[PDB]
Amino acid sequence: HSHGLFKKLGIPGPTPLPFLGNILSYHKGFCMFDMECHKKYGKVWGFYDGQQPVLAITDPDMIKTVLVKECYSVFTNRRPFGPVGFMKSAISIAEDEEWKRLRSLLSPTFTSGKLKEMVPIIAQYGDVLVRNLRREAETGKPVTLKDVFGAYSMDVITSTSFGVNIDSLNNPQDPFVENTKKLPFFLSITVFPFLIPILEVLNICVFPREVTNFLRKSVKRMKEDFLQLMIDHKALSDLELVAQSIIFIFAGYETTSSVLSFIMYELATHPDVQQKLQEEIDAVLPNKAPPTYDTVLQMEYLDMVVNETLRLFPIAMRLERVCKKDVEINGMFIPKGVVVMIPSYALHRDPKYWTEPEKFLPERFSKKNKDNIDPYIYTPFGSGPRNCIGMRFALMNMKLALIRVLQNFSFKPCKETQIPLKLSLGGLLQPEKPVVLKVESR
Amino acid sequence: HSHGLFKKLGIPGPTPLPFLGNILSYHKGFCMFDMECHKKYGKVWGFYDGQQPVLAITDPDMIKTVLVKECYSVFTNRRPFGPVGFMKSAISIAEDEEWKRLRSLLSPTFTSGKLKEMVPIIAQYGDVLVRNLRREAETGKPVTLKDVFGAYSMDVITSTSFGVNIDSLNNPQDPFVENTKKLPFFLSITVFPFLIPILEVLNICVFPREVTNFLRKSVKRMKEDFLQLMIDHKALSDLELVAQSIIFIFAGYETTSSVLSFIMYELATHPDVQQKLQEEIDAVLPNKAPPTYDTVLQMEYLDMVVNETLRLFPIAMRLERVCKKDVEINGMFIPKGVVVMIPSYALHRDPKYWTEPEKFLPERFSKKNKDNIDPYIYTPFGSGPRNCIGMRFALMNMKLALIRVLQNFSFKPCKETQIPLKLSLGGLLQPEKPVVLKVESR
Ligand code: HEM
Ligand code: HEM
Repeated sequence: HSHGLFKKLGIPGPTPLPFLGNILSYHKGFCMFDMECHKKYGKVWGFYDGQQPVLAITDPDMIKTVLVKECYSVFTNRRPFGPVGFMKSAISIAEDEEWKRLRSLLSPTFTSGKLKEMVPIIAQYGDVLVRNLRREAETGKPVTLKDVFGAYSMDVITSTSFGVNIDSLNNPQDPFVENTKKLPFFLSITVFPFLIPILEVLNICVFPREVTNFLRKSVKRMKEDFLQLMIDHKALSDLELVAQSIIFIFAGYETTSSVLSFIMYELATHPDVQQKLQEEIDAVLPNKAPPTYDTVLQMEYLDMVVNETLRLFPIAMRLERVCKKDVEINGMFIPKGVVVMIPSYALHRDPKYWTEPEKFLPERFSKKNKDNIDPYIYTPFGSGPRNCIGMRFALMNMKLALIRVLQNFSFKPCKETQIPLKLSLGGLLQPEKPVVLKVESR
Repeated sequence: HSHGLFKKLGIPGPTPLPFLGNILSYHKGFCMFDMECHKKYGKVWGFYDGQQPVLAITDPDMIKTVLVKECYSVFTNRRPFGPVGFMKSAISIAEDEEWKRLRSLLSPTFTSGKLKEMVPIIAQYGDVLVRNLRREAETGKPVTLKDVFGAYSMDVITSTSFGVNIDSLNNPQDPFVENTKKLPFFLSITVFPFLIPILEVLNICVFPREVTNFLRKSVKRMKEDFLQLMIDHKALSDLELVAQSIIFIFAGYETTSSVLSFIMYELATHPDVQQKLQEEIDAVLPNKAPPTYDTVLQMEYLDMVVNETLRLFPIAMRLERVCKKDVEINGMFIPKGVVVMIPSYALHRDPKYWTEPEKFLPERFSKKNKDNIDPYIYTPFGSGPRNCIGMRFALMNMKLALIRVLQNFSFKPCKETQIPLKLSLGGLLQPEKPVVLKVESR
């Protein structure tokens, strides 16, 4: 029974229930649970995911110790979760020297240079995006952003990772769109993690095996974008190749479509921001010119908008590292096996660092005020050697979509639209109700 | 499915069955399974304990790489087994830096110096041993060695680890003898290791919890022999103290009584060895003199006898290390998570290194022939930084018993006695039928 651990270390925290730990307190969302705990306990506090002790830390210096300085030595790995199957080879799930190998093997794939060659191809789908939107916009009818954005981000990730060029909203039949489209239980495997090994020997996997096979076969026909870069330490393997691609599609799809939805909601409810953004796009790109790599990096306000949205909606919600060994960081003892958690969502809406945390104010990120922003408070992409390897790609992909979408259209709230936007209470950062706006042509 | 692993590495081995792996081949004893595999596959071979791949290695240079050179870096830990509970803190079960701490904290307790202070107290029980034996011997009746030896080794371990002086064969009521005396399922948790975490969260433990409590309480009344040495890196803890003692009693009891039984069986079936041993004891210790520390270390033949018995009956049977990371030792790749196993029993009865391996011949260990004996073939106490920490104590304890027993008695086979001795087919090196001999007074 490890439920005495925090009270044995003098660390405050909500009293756990037996077996359950604190998970019942997730009933309002664990983001709301983190903020509440931050408010009532201060800088450090402990709670239990079933029998798993989790130490929340909010000190910026502690966060850097954990994310940067002591990462290879102590805090290398995320929380084991599963059942996972062959996806244990995925970089985001791999541990210690295996993760190190995959990070070293995958780093050159996510440089500025490979992104600059990807901008022309991902631009092709900005243009389909505008057409499908123009259609759903000419309907005069409120549009579901997650359906045109979910089609776009889909369209992008497949061609950048396998070169397959499809319009998911209009060729909804290509087996590659089919397979890729397919991708309550979480609640249970946190209070019953002793059951993960059972699901593992039963071939049970949270990733649909029905699909996975399709991919490993699609890789072999390509064996003679992301796939080539990997095909072209010790070298990667065939099945390893597939696990990494699967992680990329998940990352490319649900993050991008969700964030874009969040962006457009903020732009619709702040018309002045939307206009100012469009004026910047129109000045850098006269007469609806084609977005390019070098152009995107000149749009400061566009950058300020994405950053402030990511402040309000950091889709990772929490960063986590498992403590591999007894250690004493910044003046407190962390025992082996505790999960150290950085509550980014709560840190991004903390009044200690943010005046009016709940308002959407891109100027917090202006060249004037950006300097006052602590990189271990504001961590939408994490930090240290295990940060979001696709951060530059994600921002380019979102920005290229935003540019082309705003060059052609404006976004107003509908009688439908949920204002204020509410967040889903699940385990993913997404709107409760889908975002829908009036889209007018410029 | 990891059942293709060995055939994927080019490593021969018996074809596994699904889920079961090779465990059905344990039906004749896994010692017999190791010898058979050694005979049909050669120096290296792989098999599966359910889904756990095990690589058997017999090359002396490979064995040293695994046991000595690469121990801290790769092969630090034994196979996880359980459910274990608080006994995960026991040194023999602990892993990586925790094991390192306990090994460093326990090493000074097992020196020559602490043994020399223990010889007088453990001598007191050689004398009870002779009395209870004399009684069971004056019965004229065949004697069950494991009952007088099991009482002695019991009597020794309790006073050397808690100072409690009892005659287990005649004060069979003292709560300390009671509790300590109390200490099919193995078959199941090797083909269902995915069930160990379940038994863990159910407080289920292979070590009777009914007992364990008694001990941790007996430690606190002593908190104000082994216990003091520990009470008297980072310092040890109270519960940690108890887990280590429990390991010592298991080690002190079943190893010593079993080996002594094996010894006396060999001495009874080789009267010339027994006599020659008694002549040595009588010359070093005239007129049934008291065995002492310095005296024991002068009895070369006594030493040769124990060593040859340990060759025939190495109670550990196998040494094991888990491979912590992909490595390539002595010209072959070992993947992470494989259990590397040294089949000591089979290596001790291999004709490559042993002329007439099945005969009991103490002269193999004579100062003449001892030099030709490879320390990575003959490994009754293992090797490297994780070897048997109580080896010197075990040999002294056995030898002091043997000396006093042979000074007073001789041991002949009975109509009962099982000749040839057969080995139990369980998971412990012990006689099938208990050893019983005629014991005559000298
Ligand atoms: C707005 C979009 C995205 C955001 C906000 C985001 C954020 C994050 C965060 C916060 C982490 C954990 C970092 C940490 O623990 O310190 C992470 C990990 C990761 N991200 Fe992203 N991500 C995004 C999109 C992407 C995309 C599009 C890809 C690839 C196509 C990607 C690839 C990864 C990988 C592979 C990891 C695990 C890295 C490792 O363990 O070495 N991400 N991301
Ligand atoms: C004839 C008697 C004994 C024999 C043949 C024996 C043999 C062994 C062997 C073969 C190992 C594993 C070594 C390896 O993996 O390299 C071992 C481990 C160990 N032995 Fe013994 N043993 C005996 C008695 C004892 C006694 C009496 C004690 C203590 C009271 C003891 C304490 C230990 C411990 C604590 C370990 C685990 C060490 C670690 O993991 O650091 N042994 N023993």
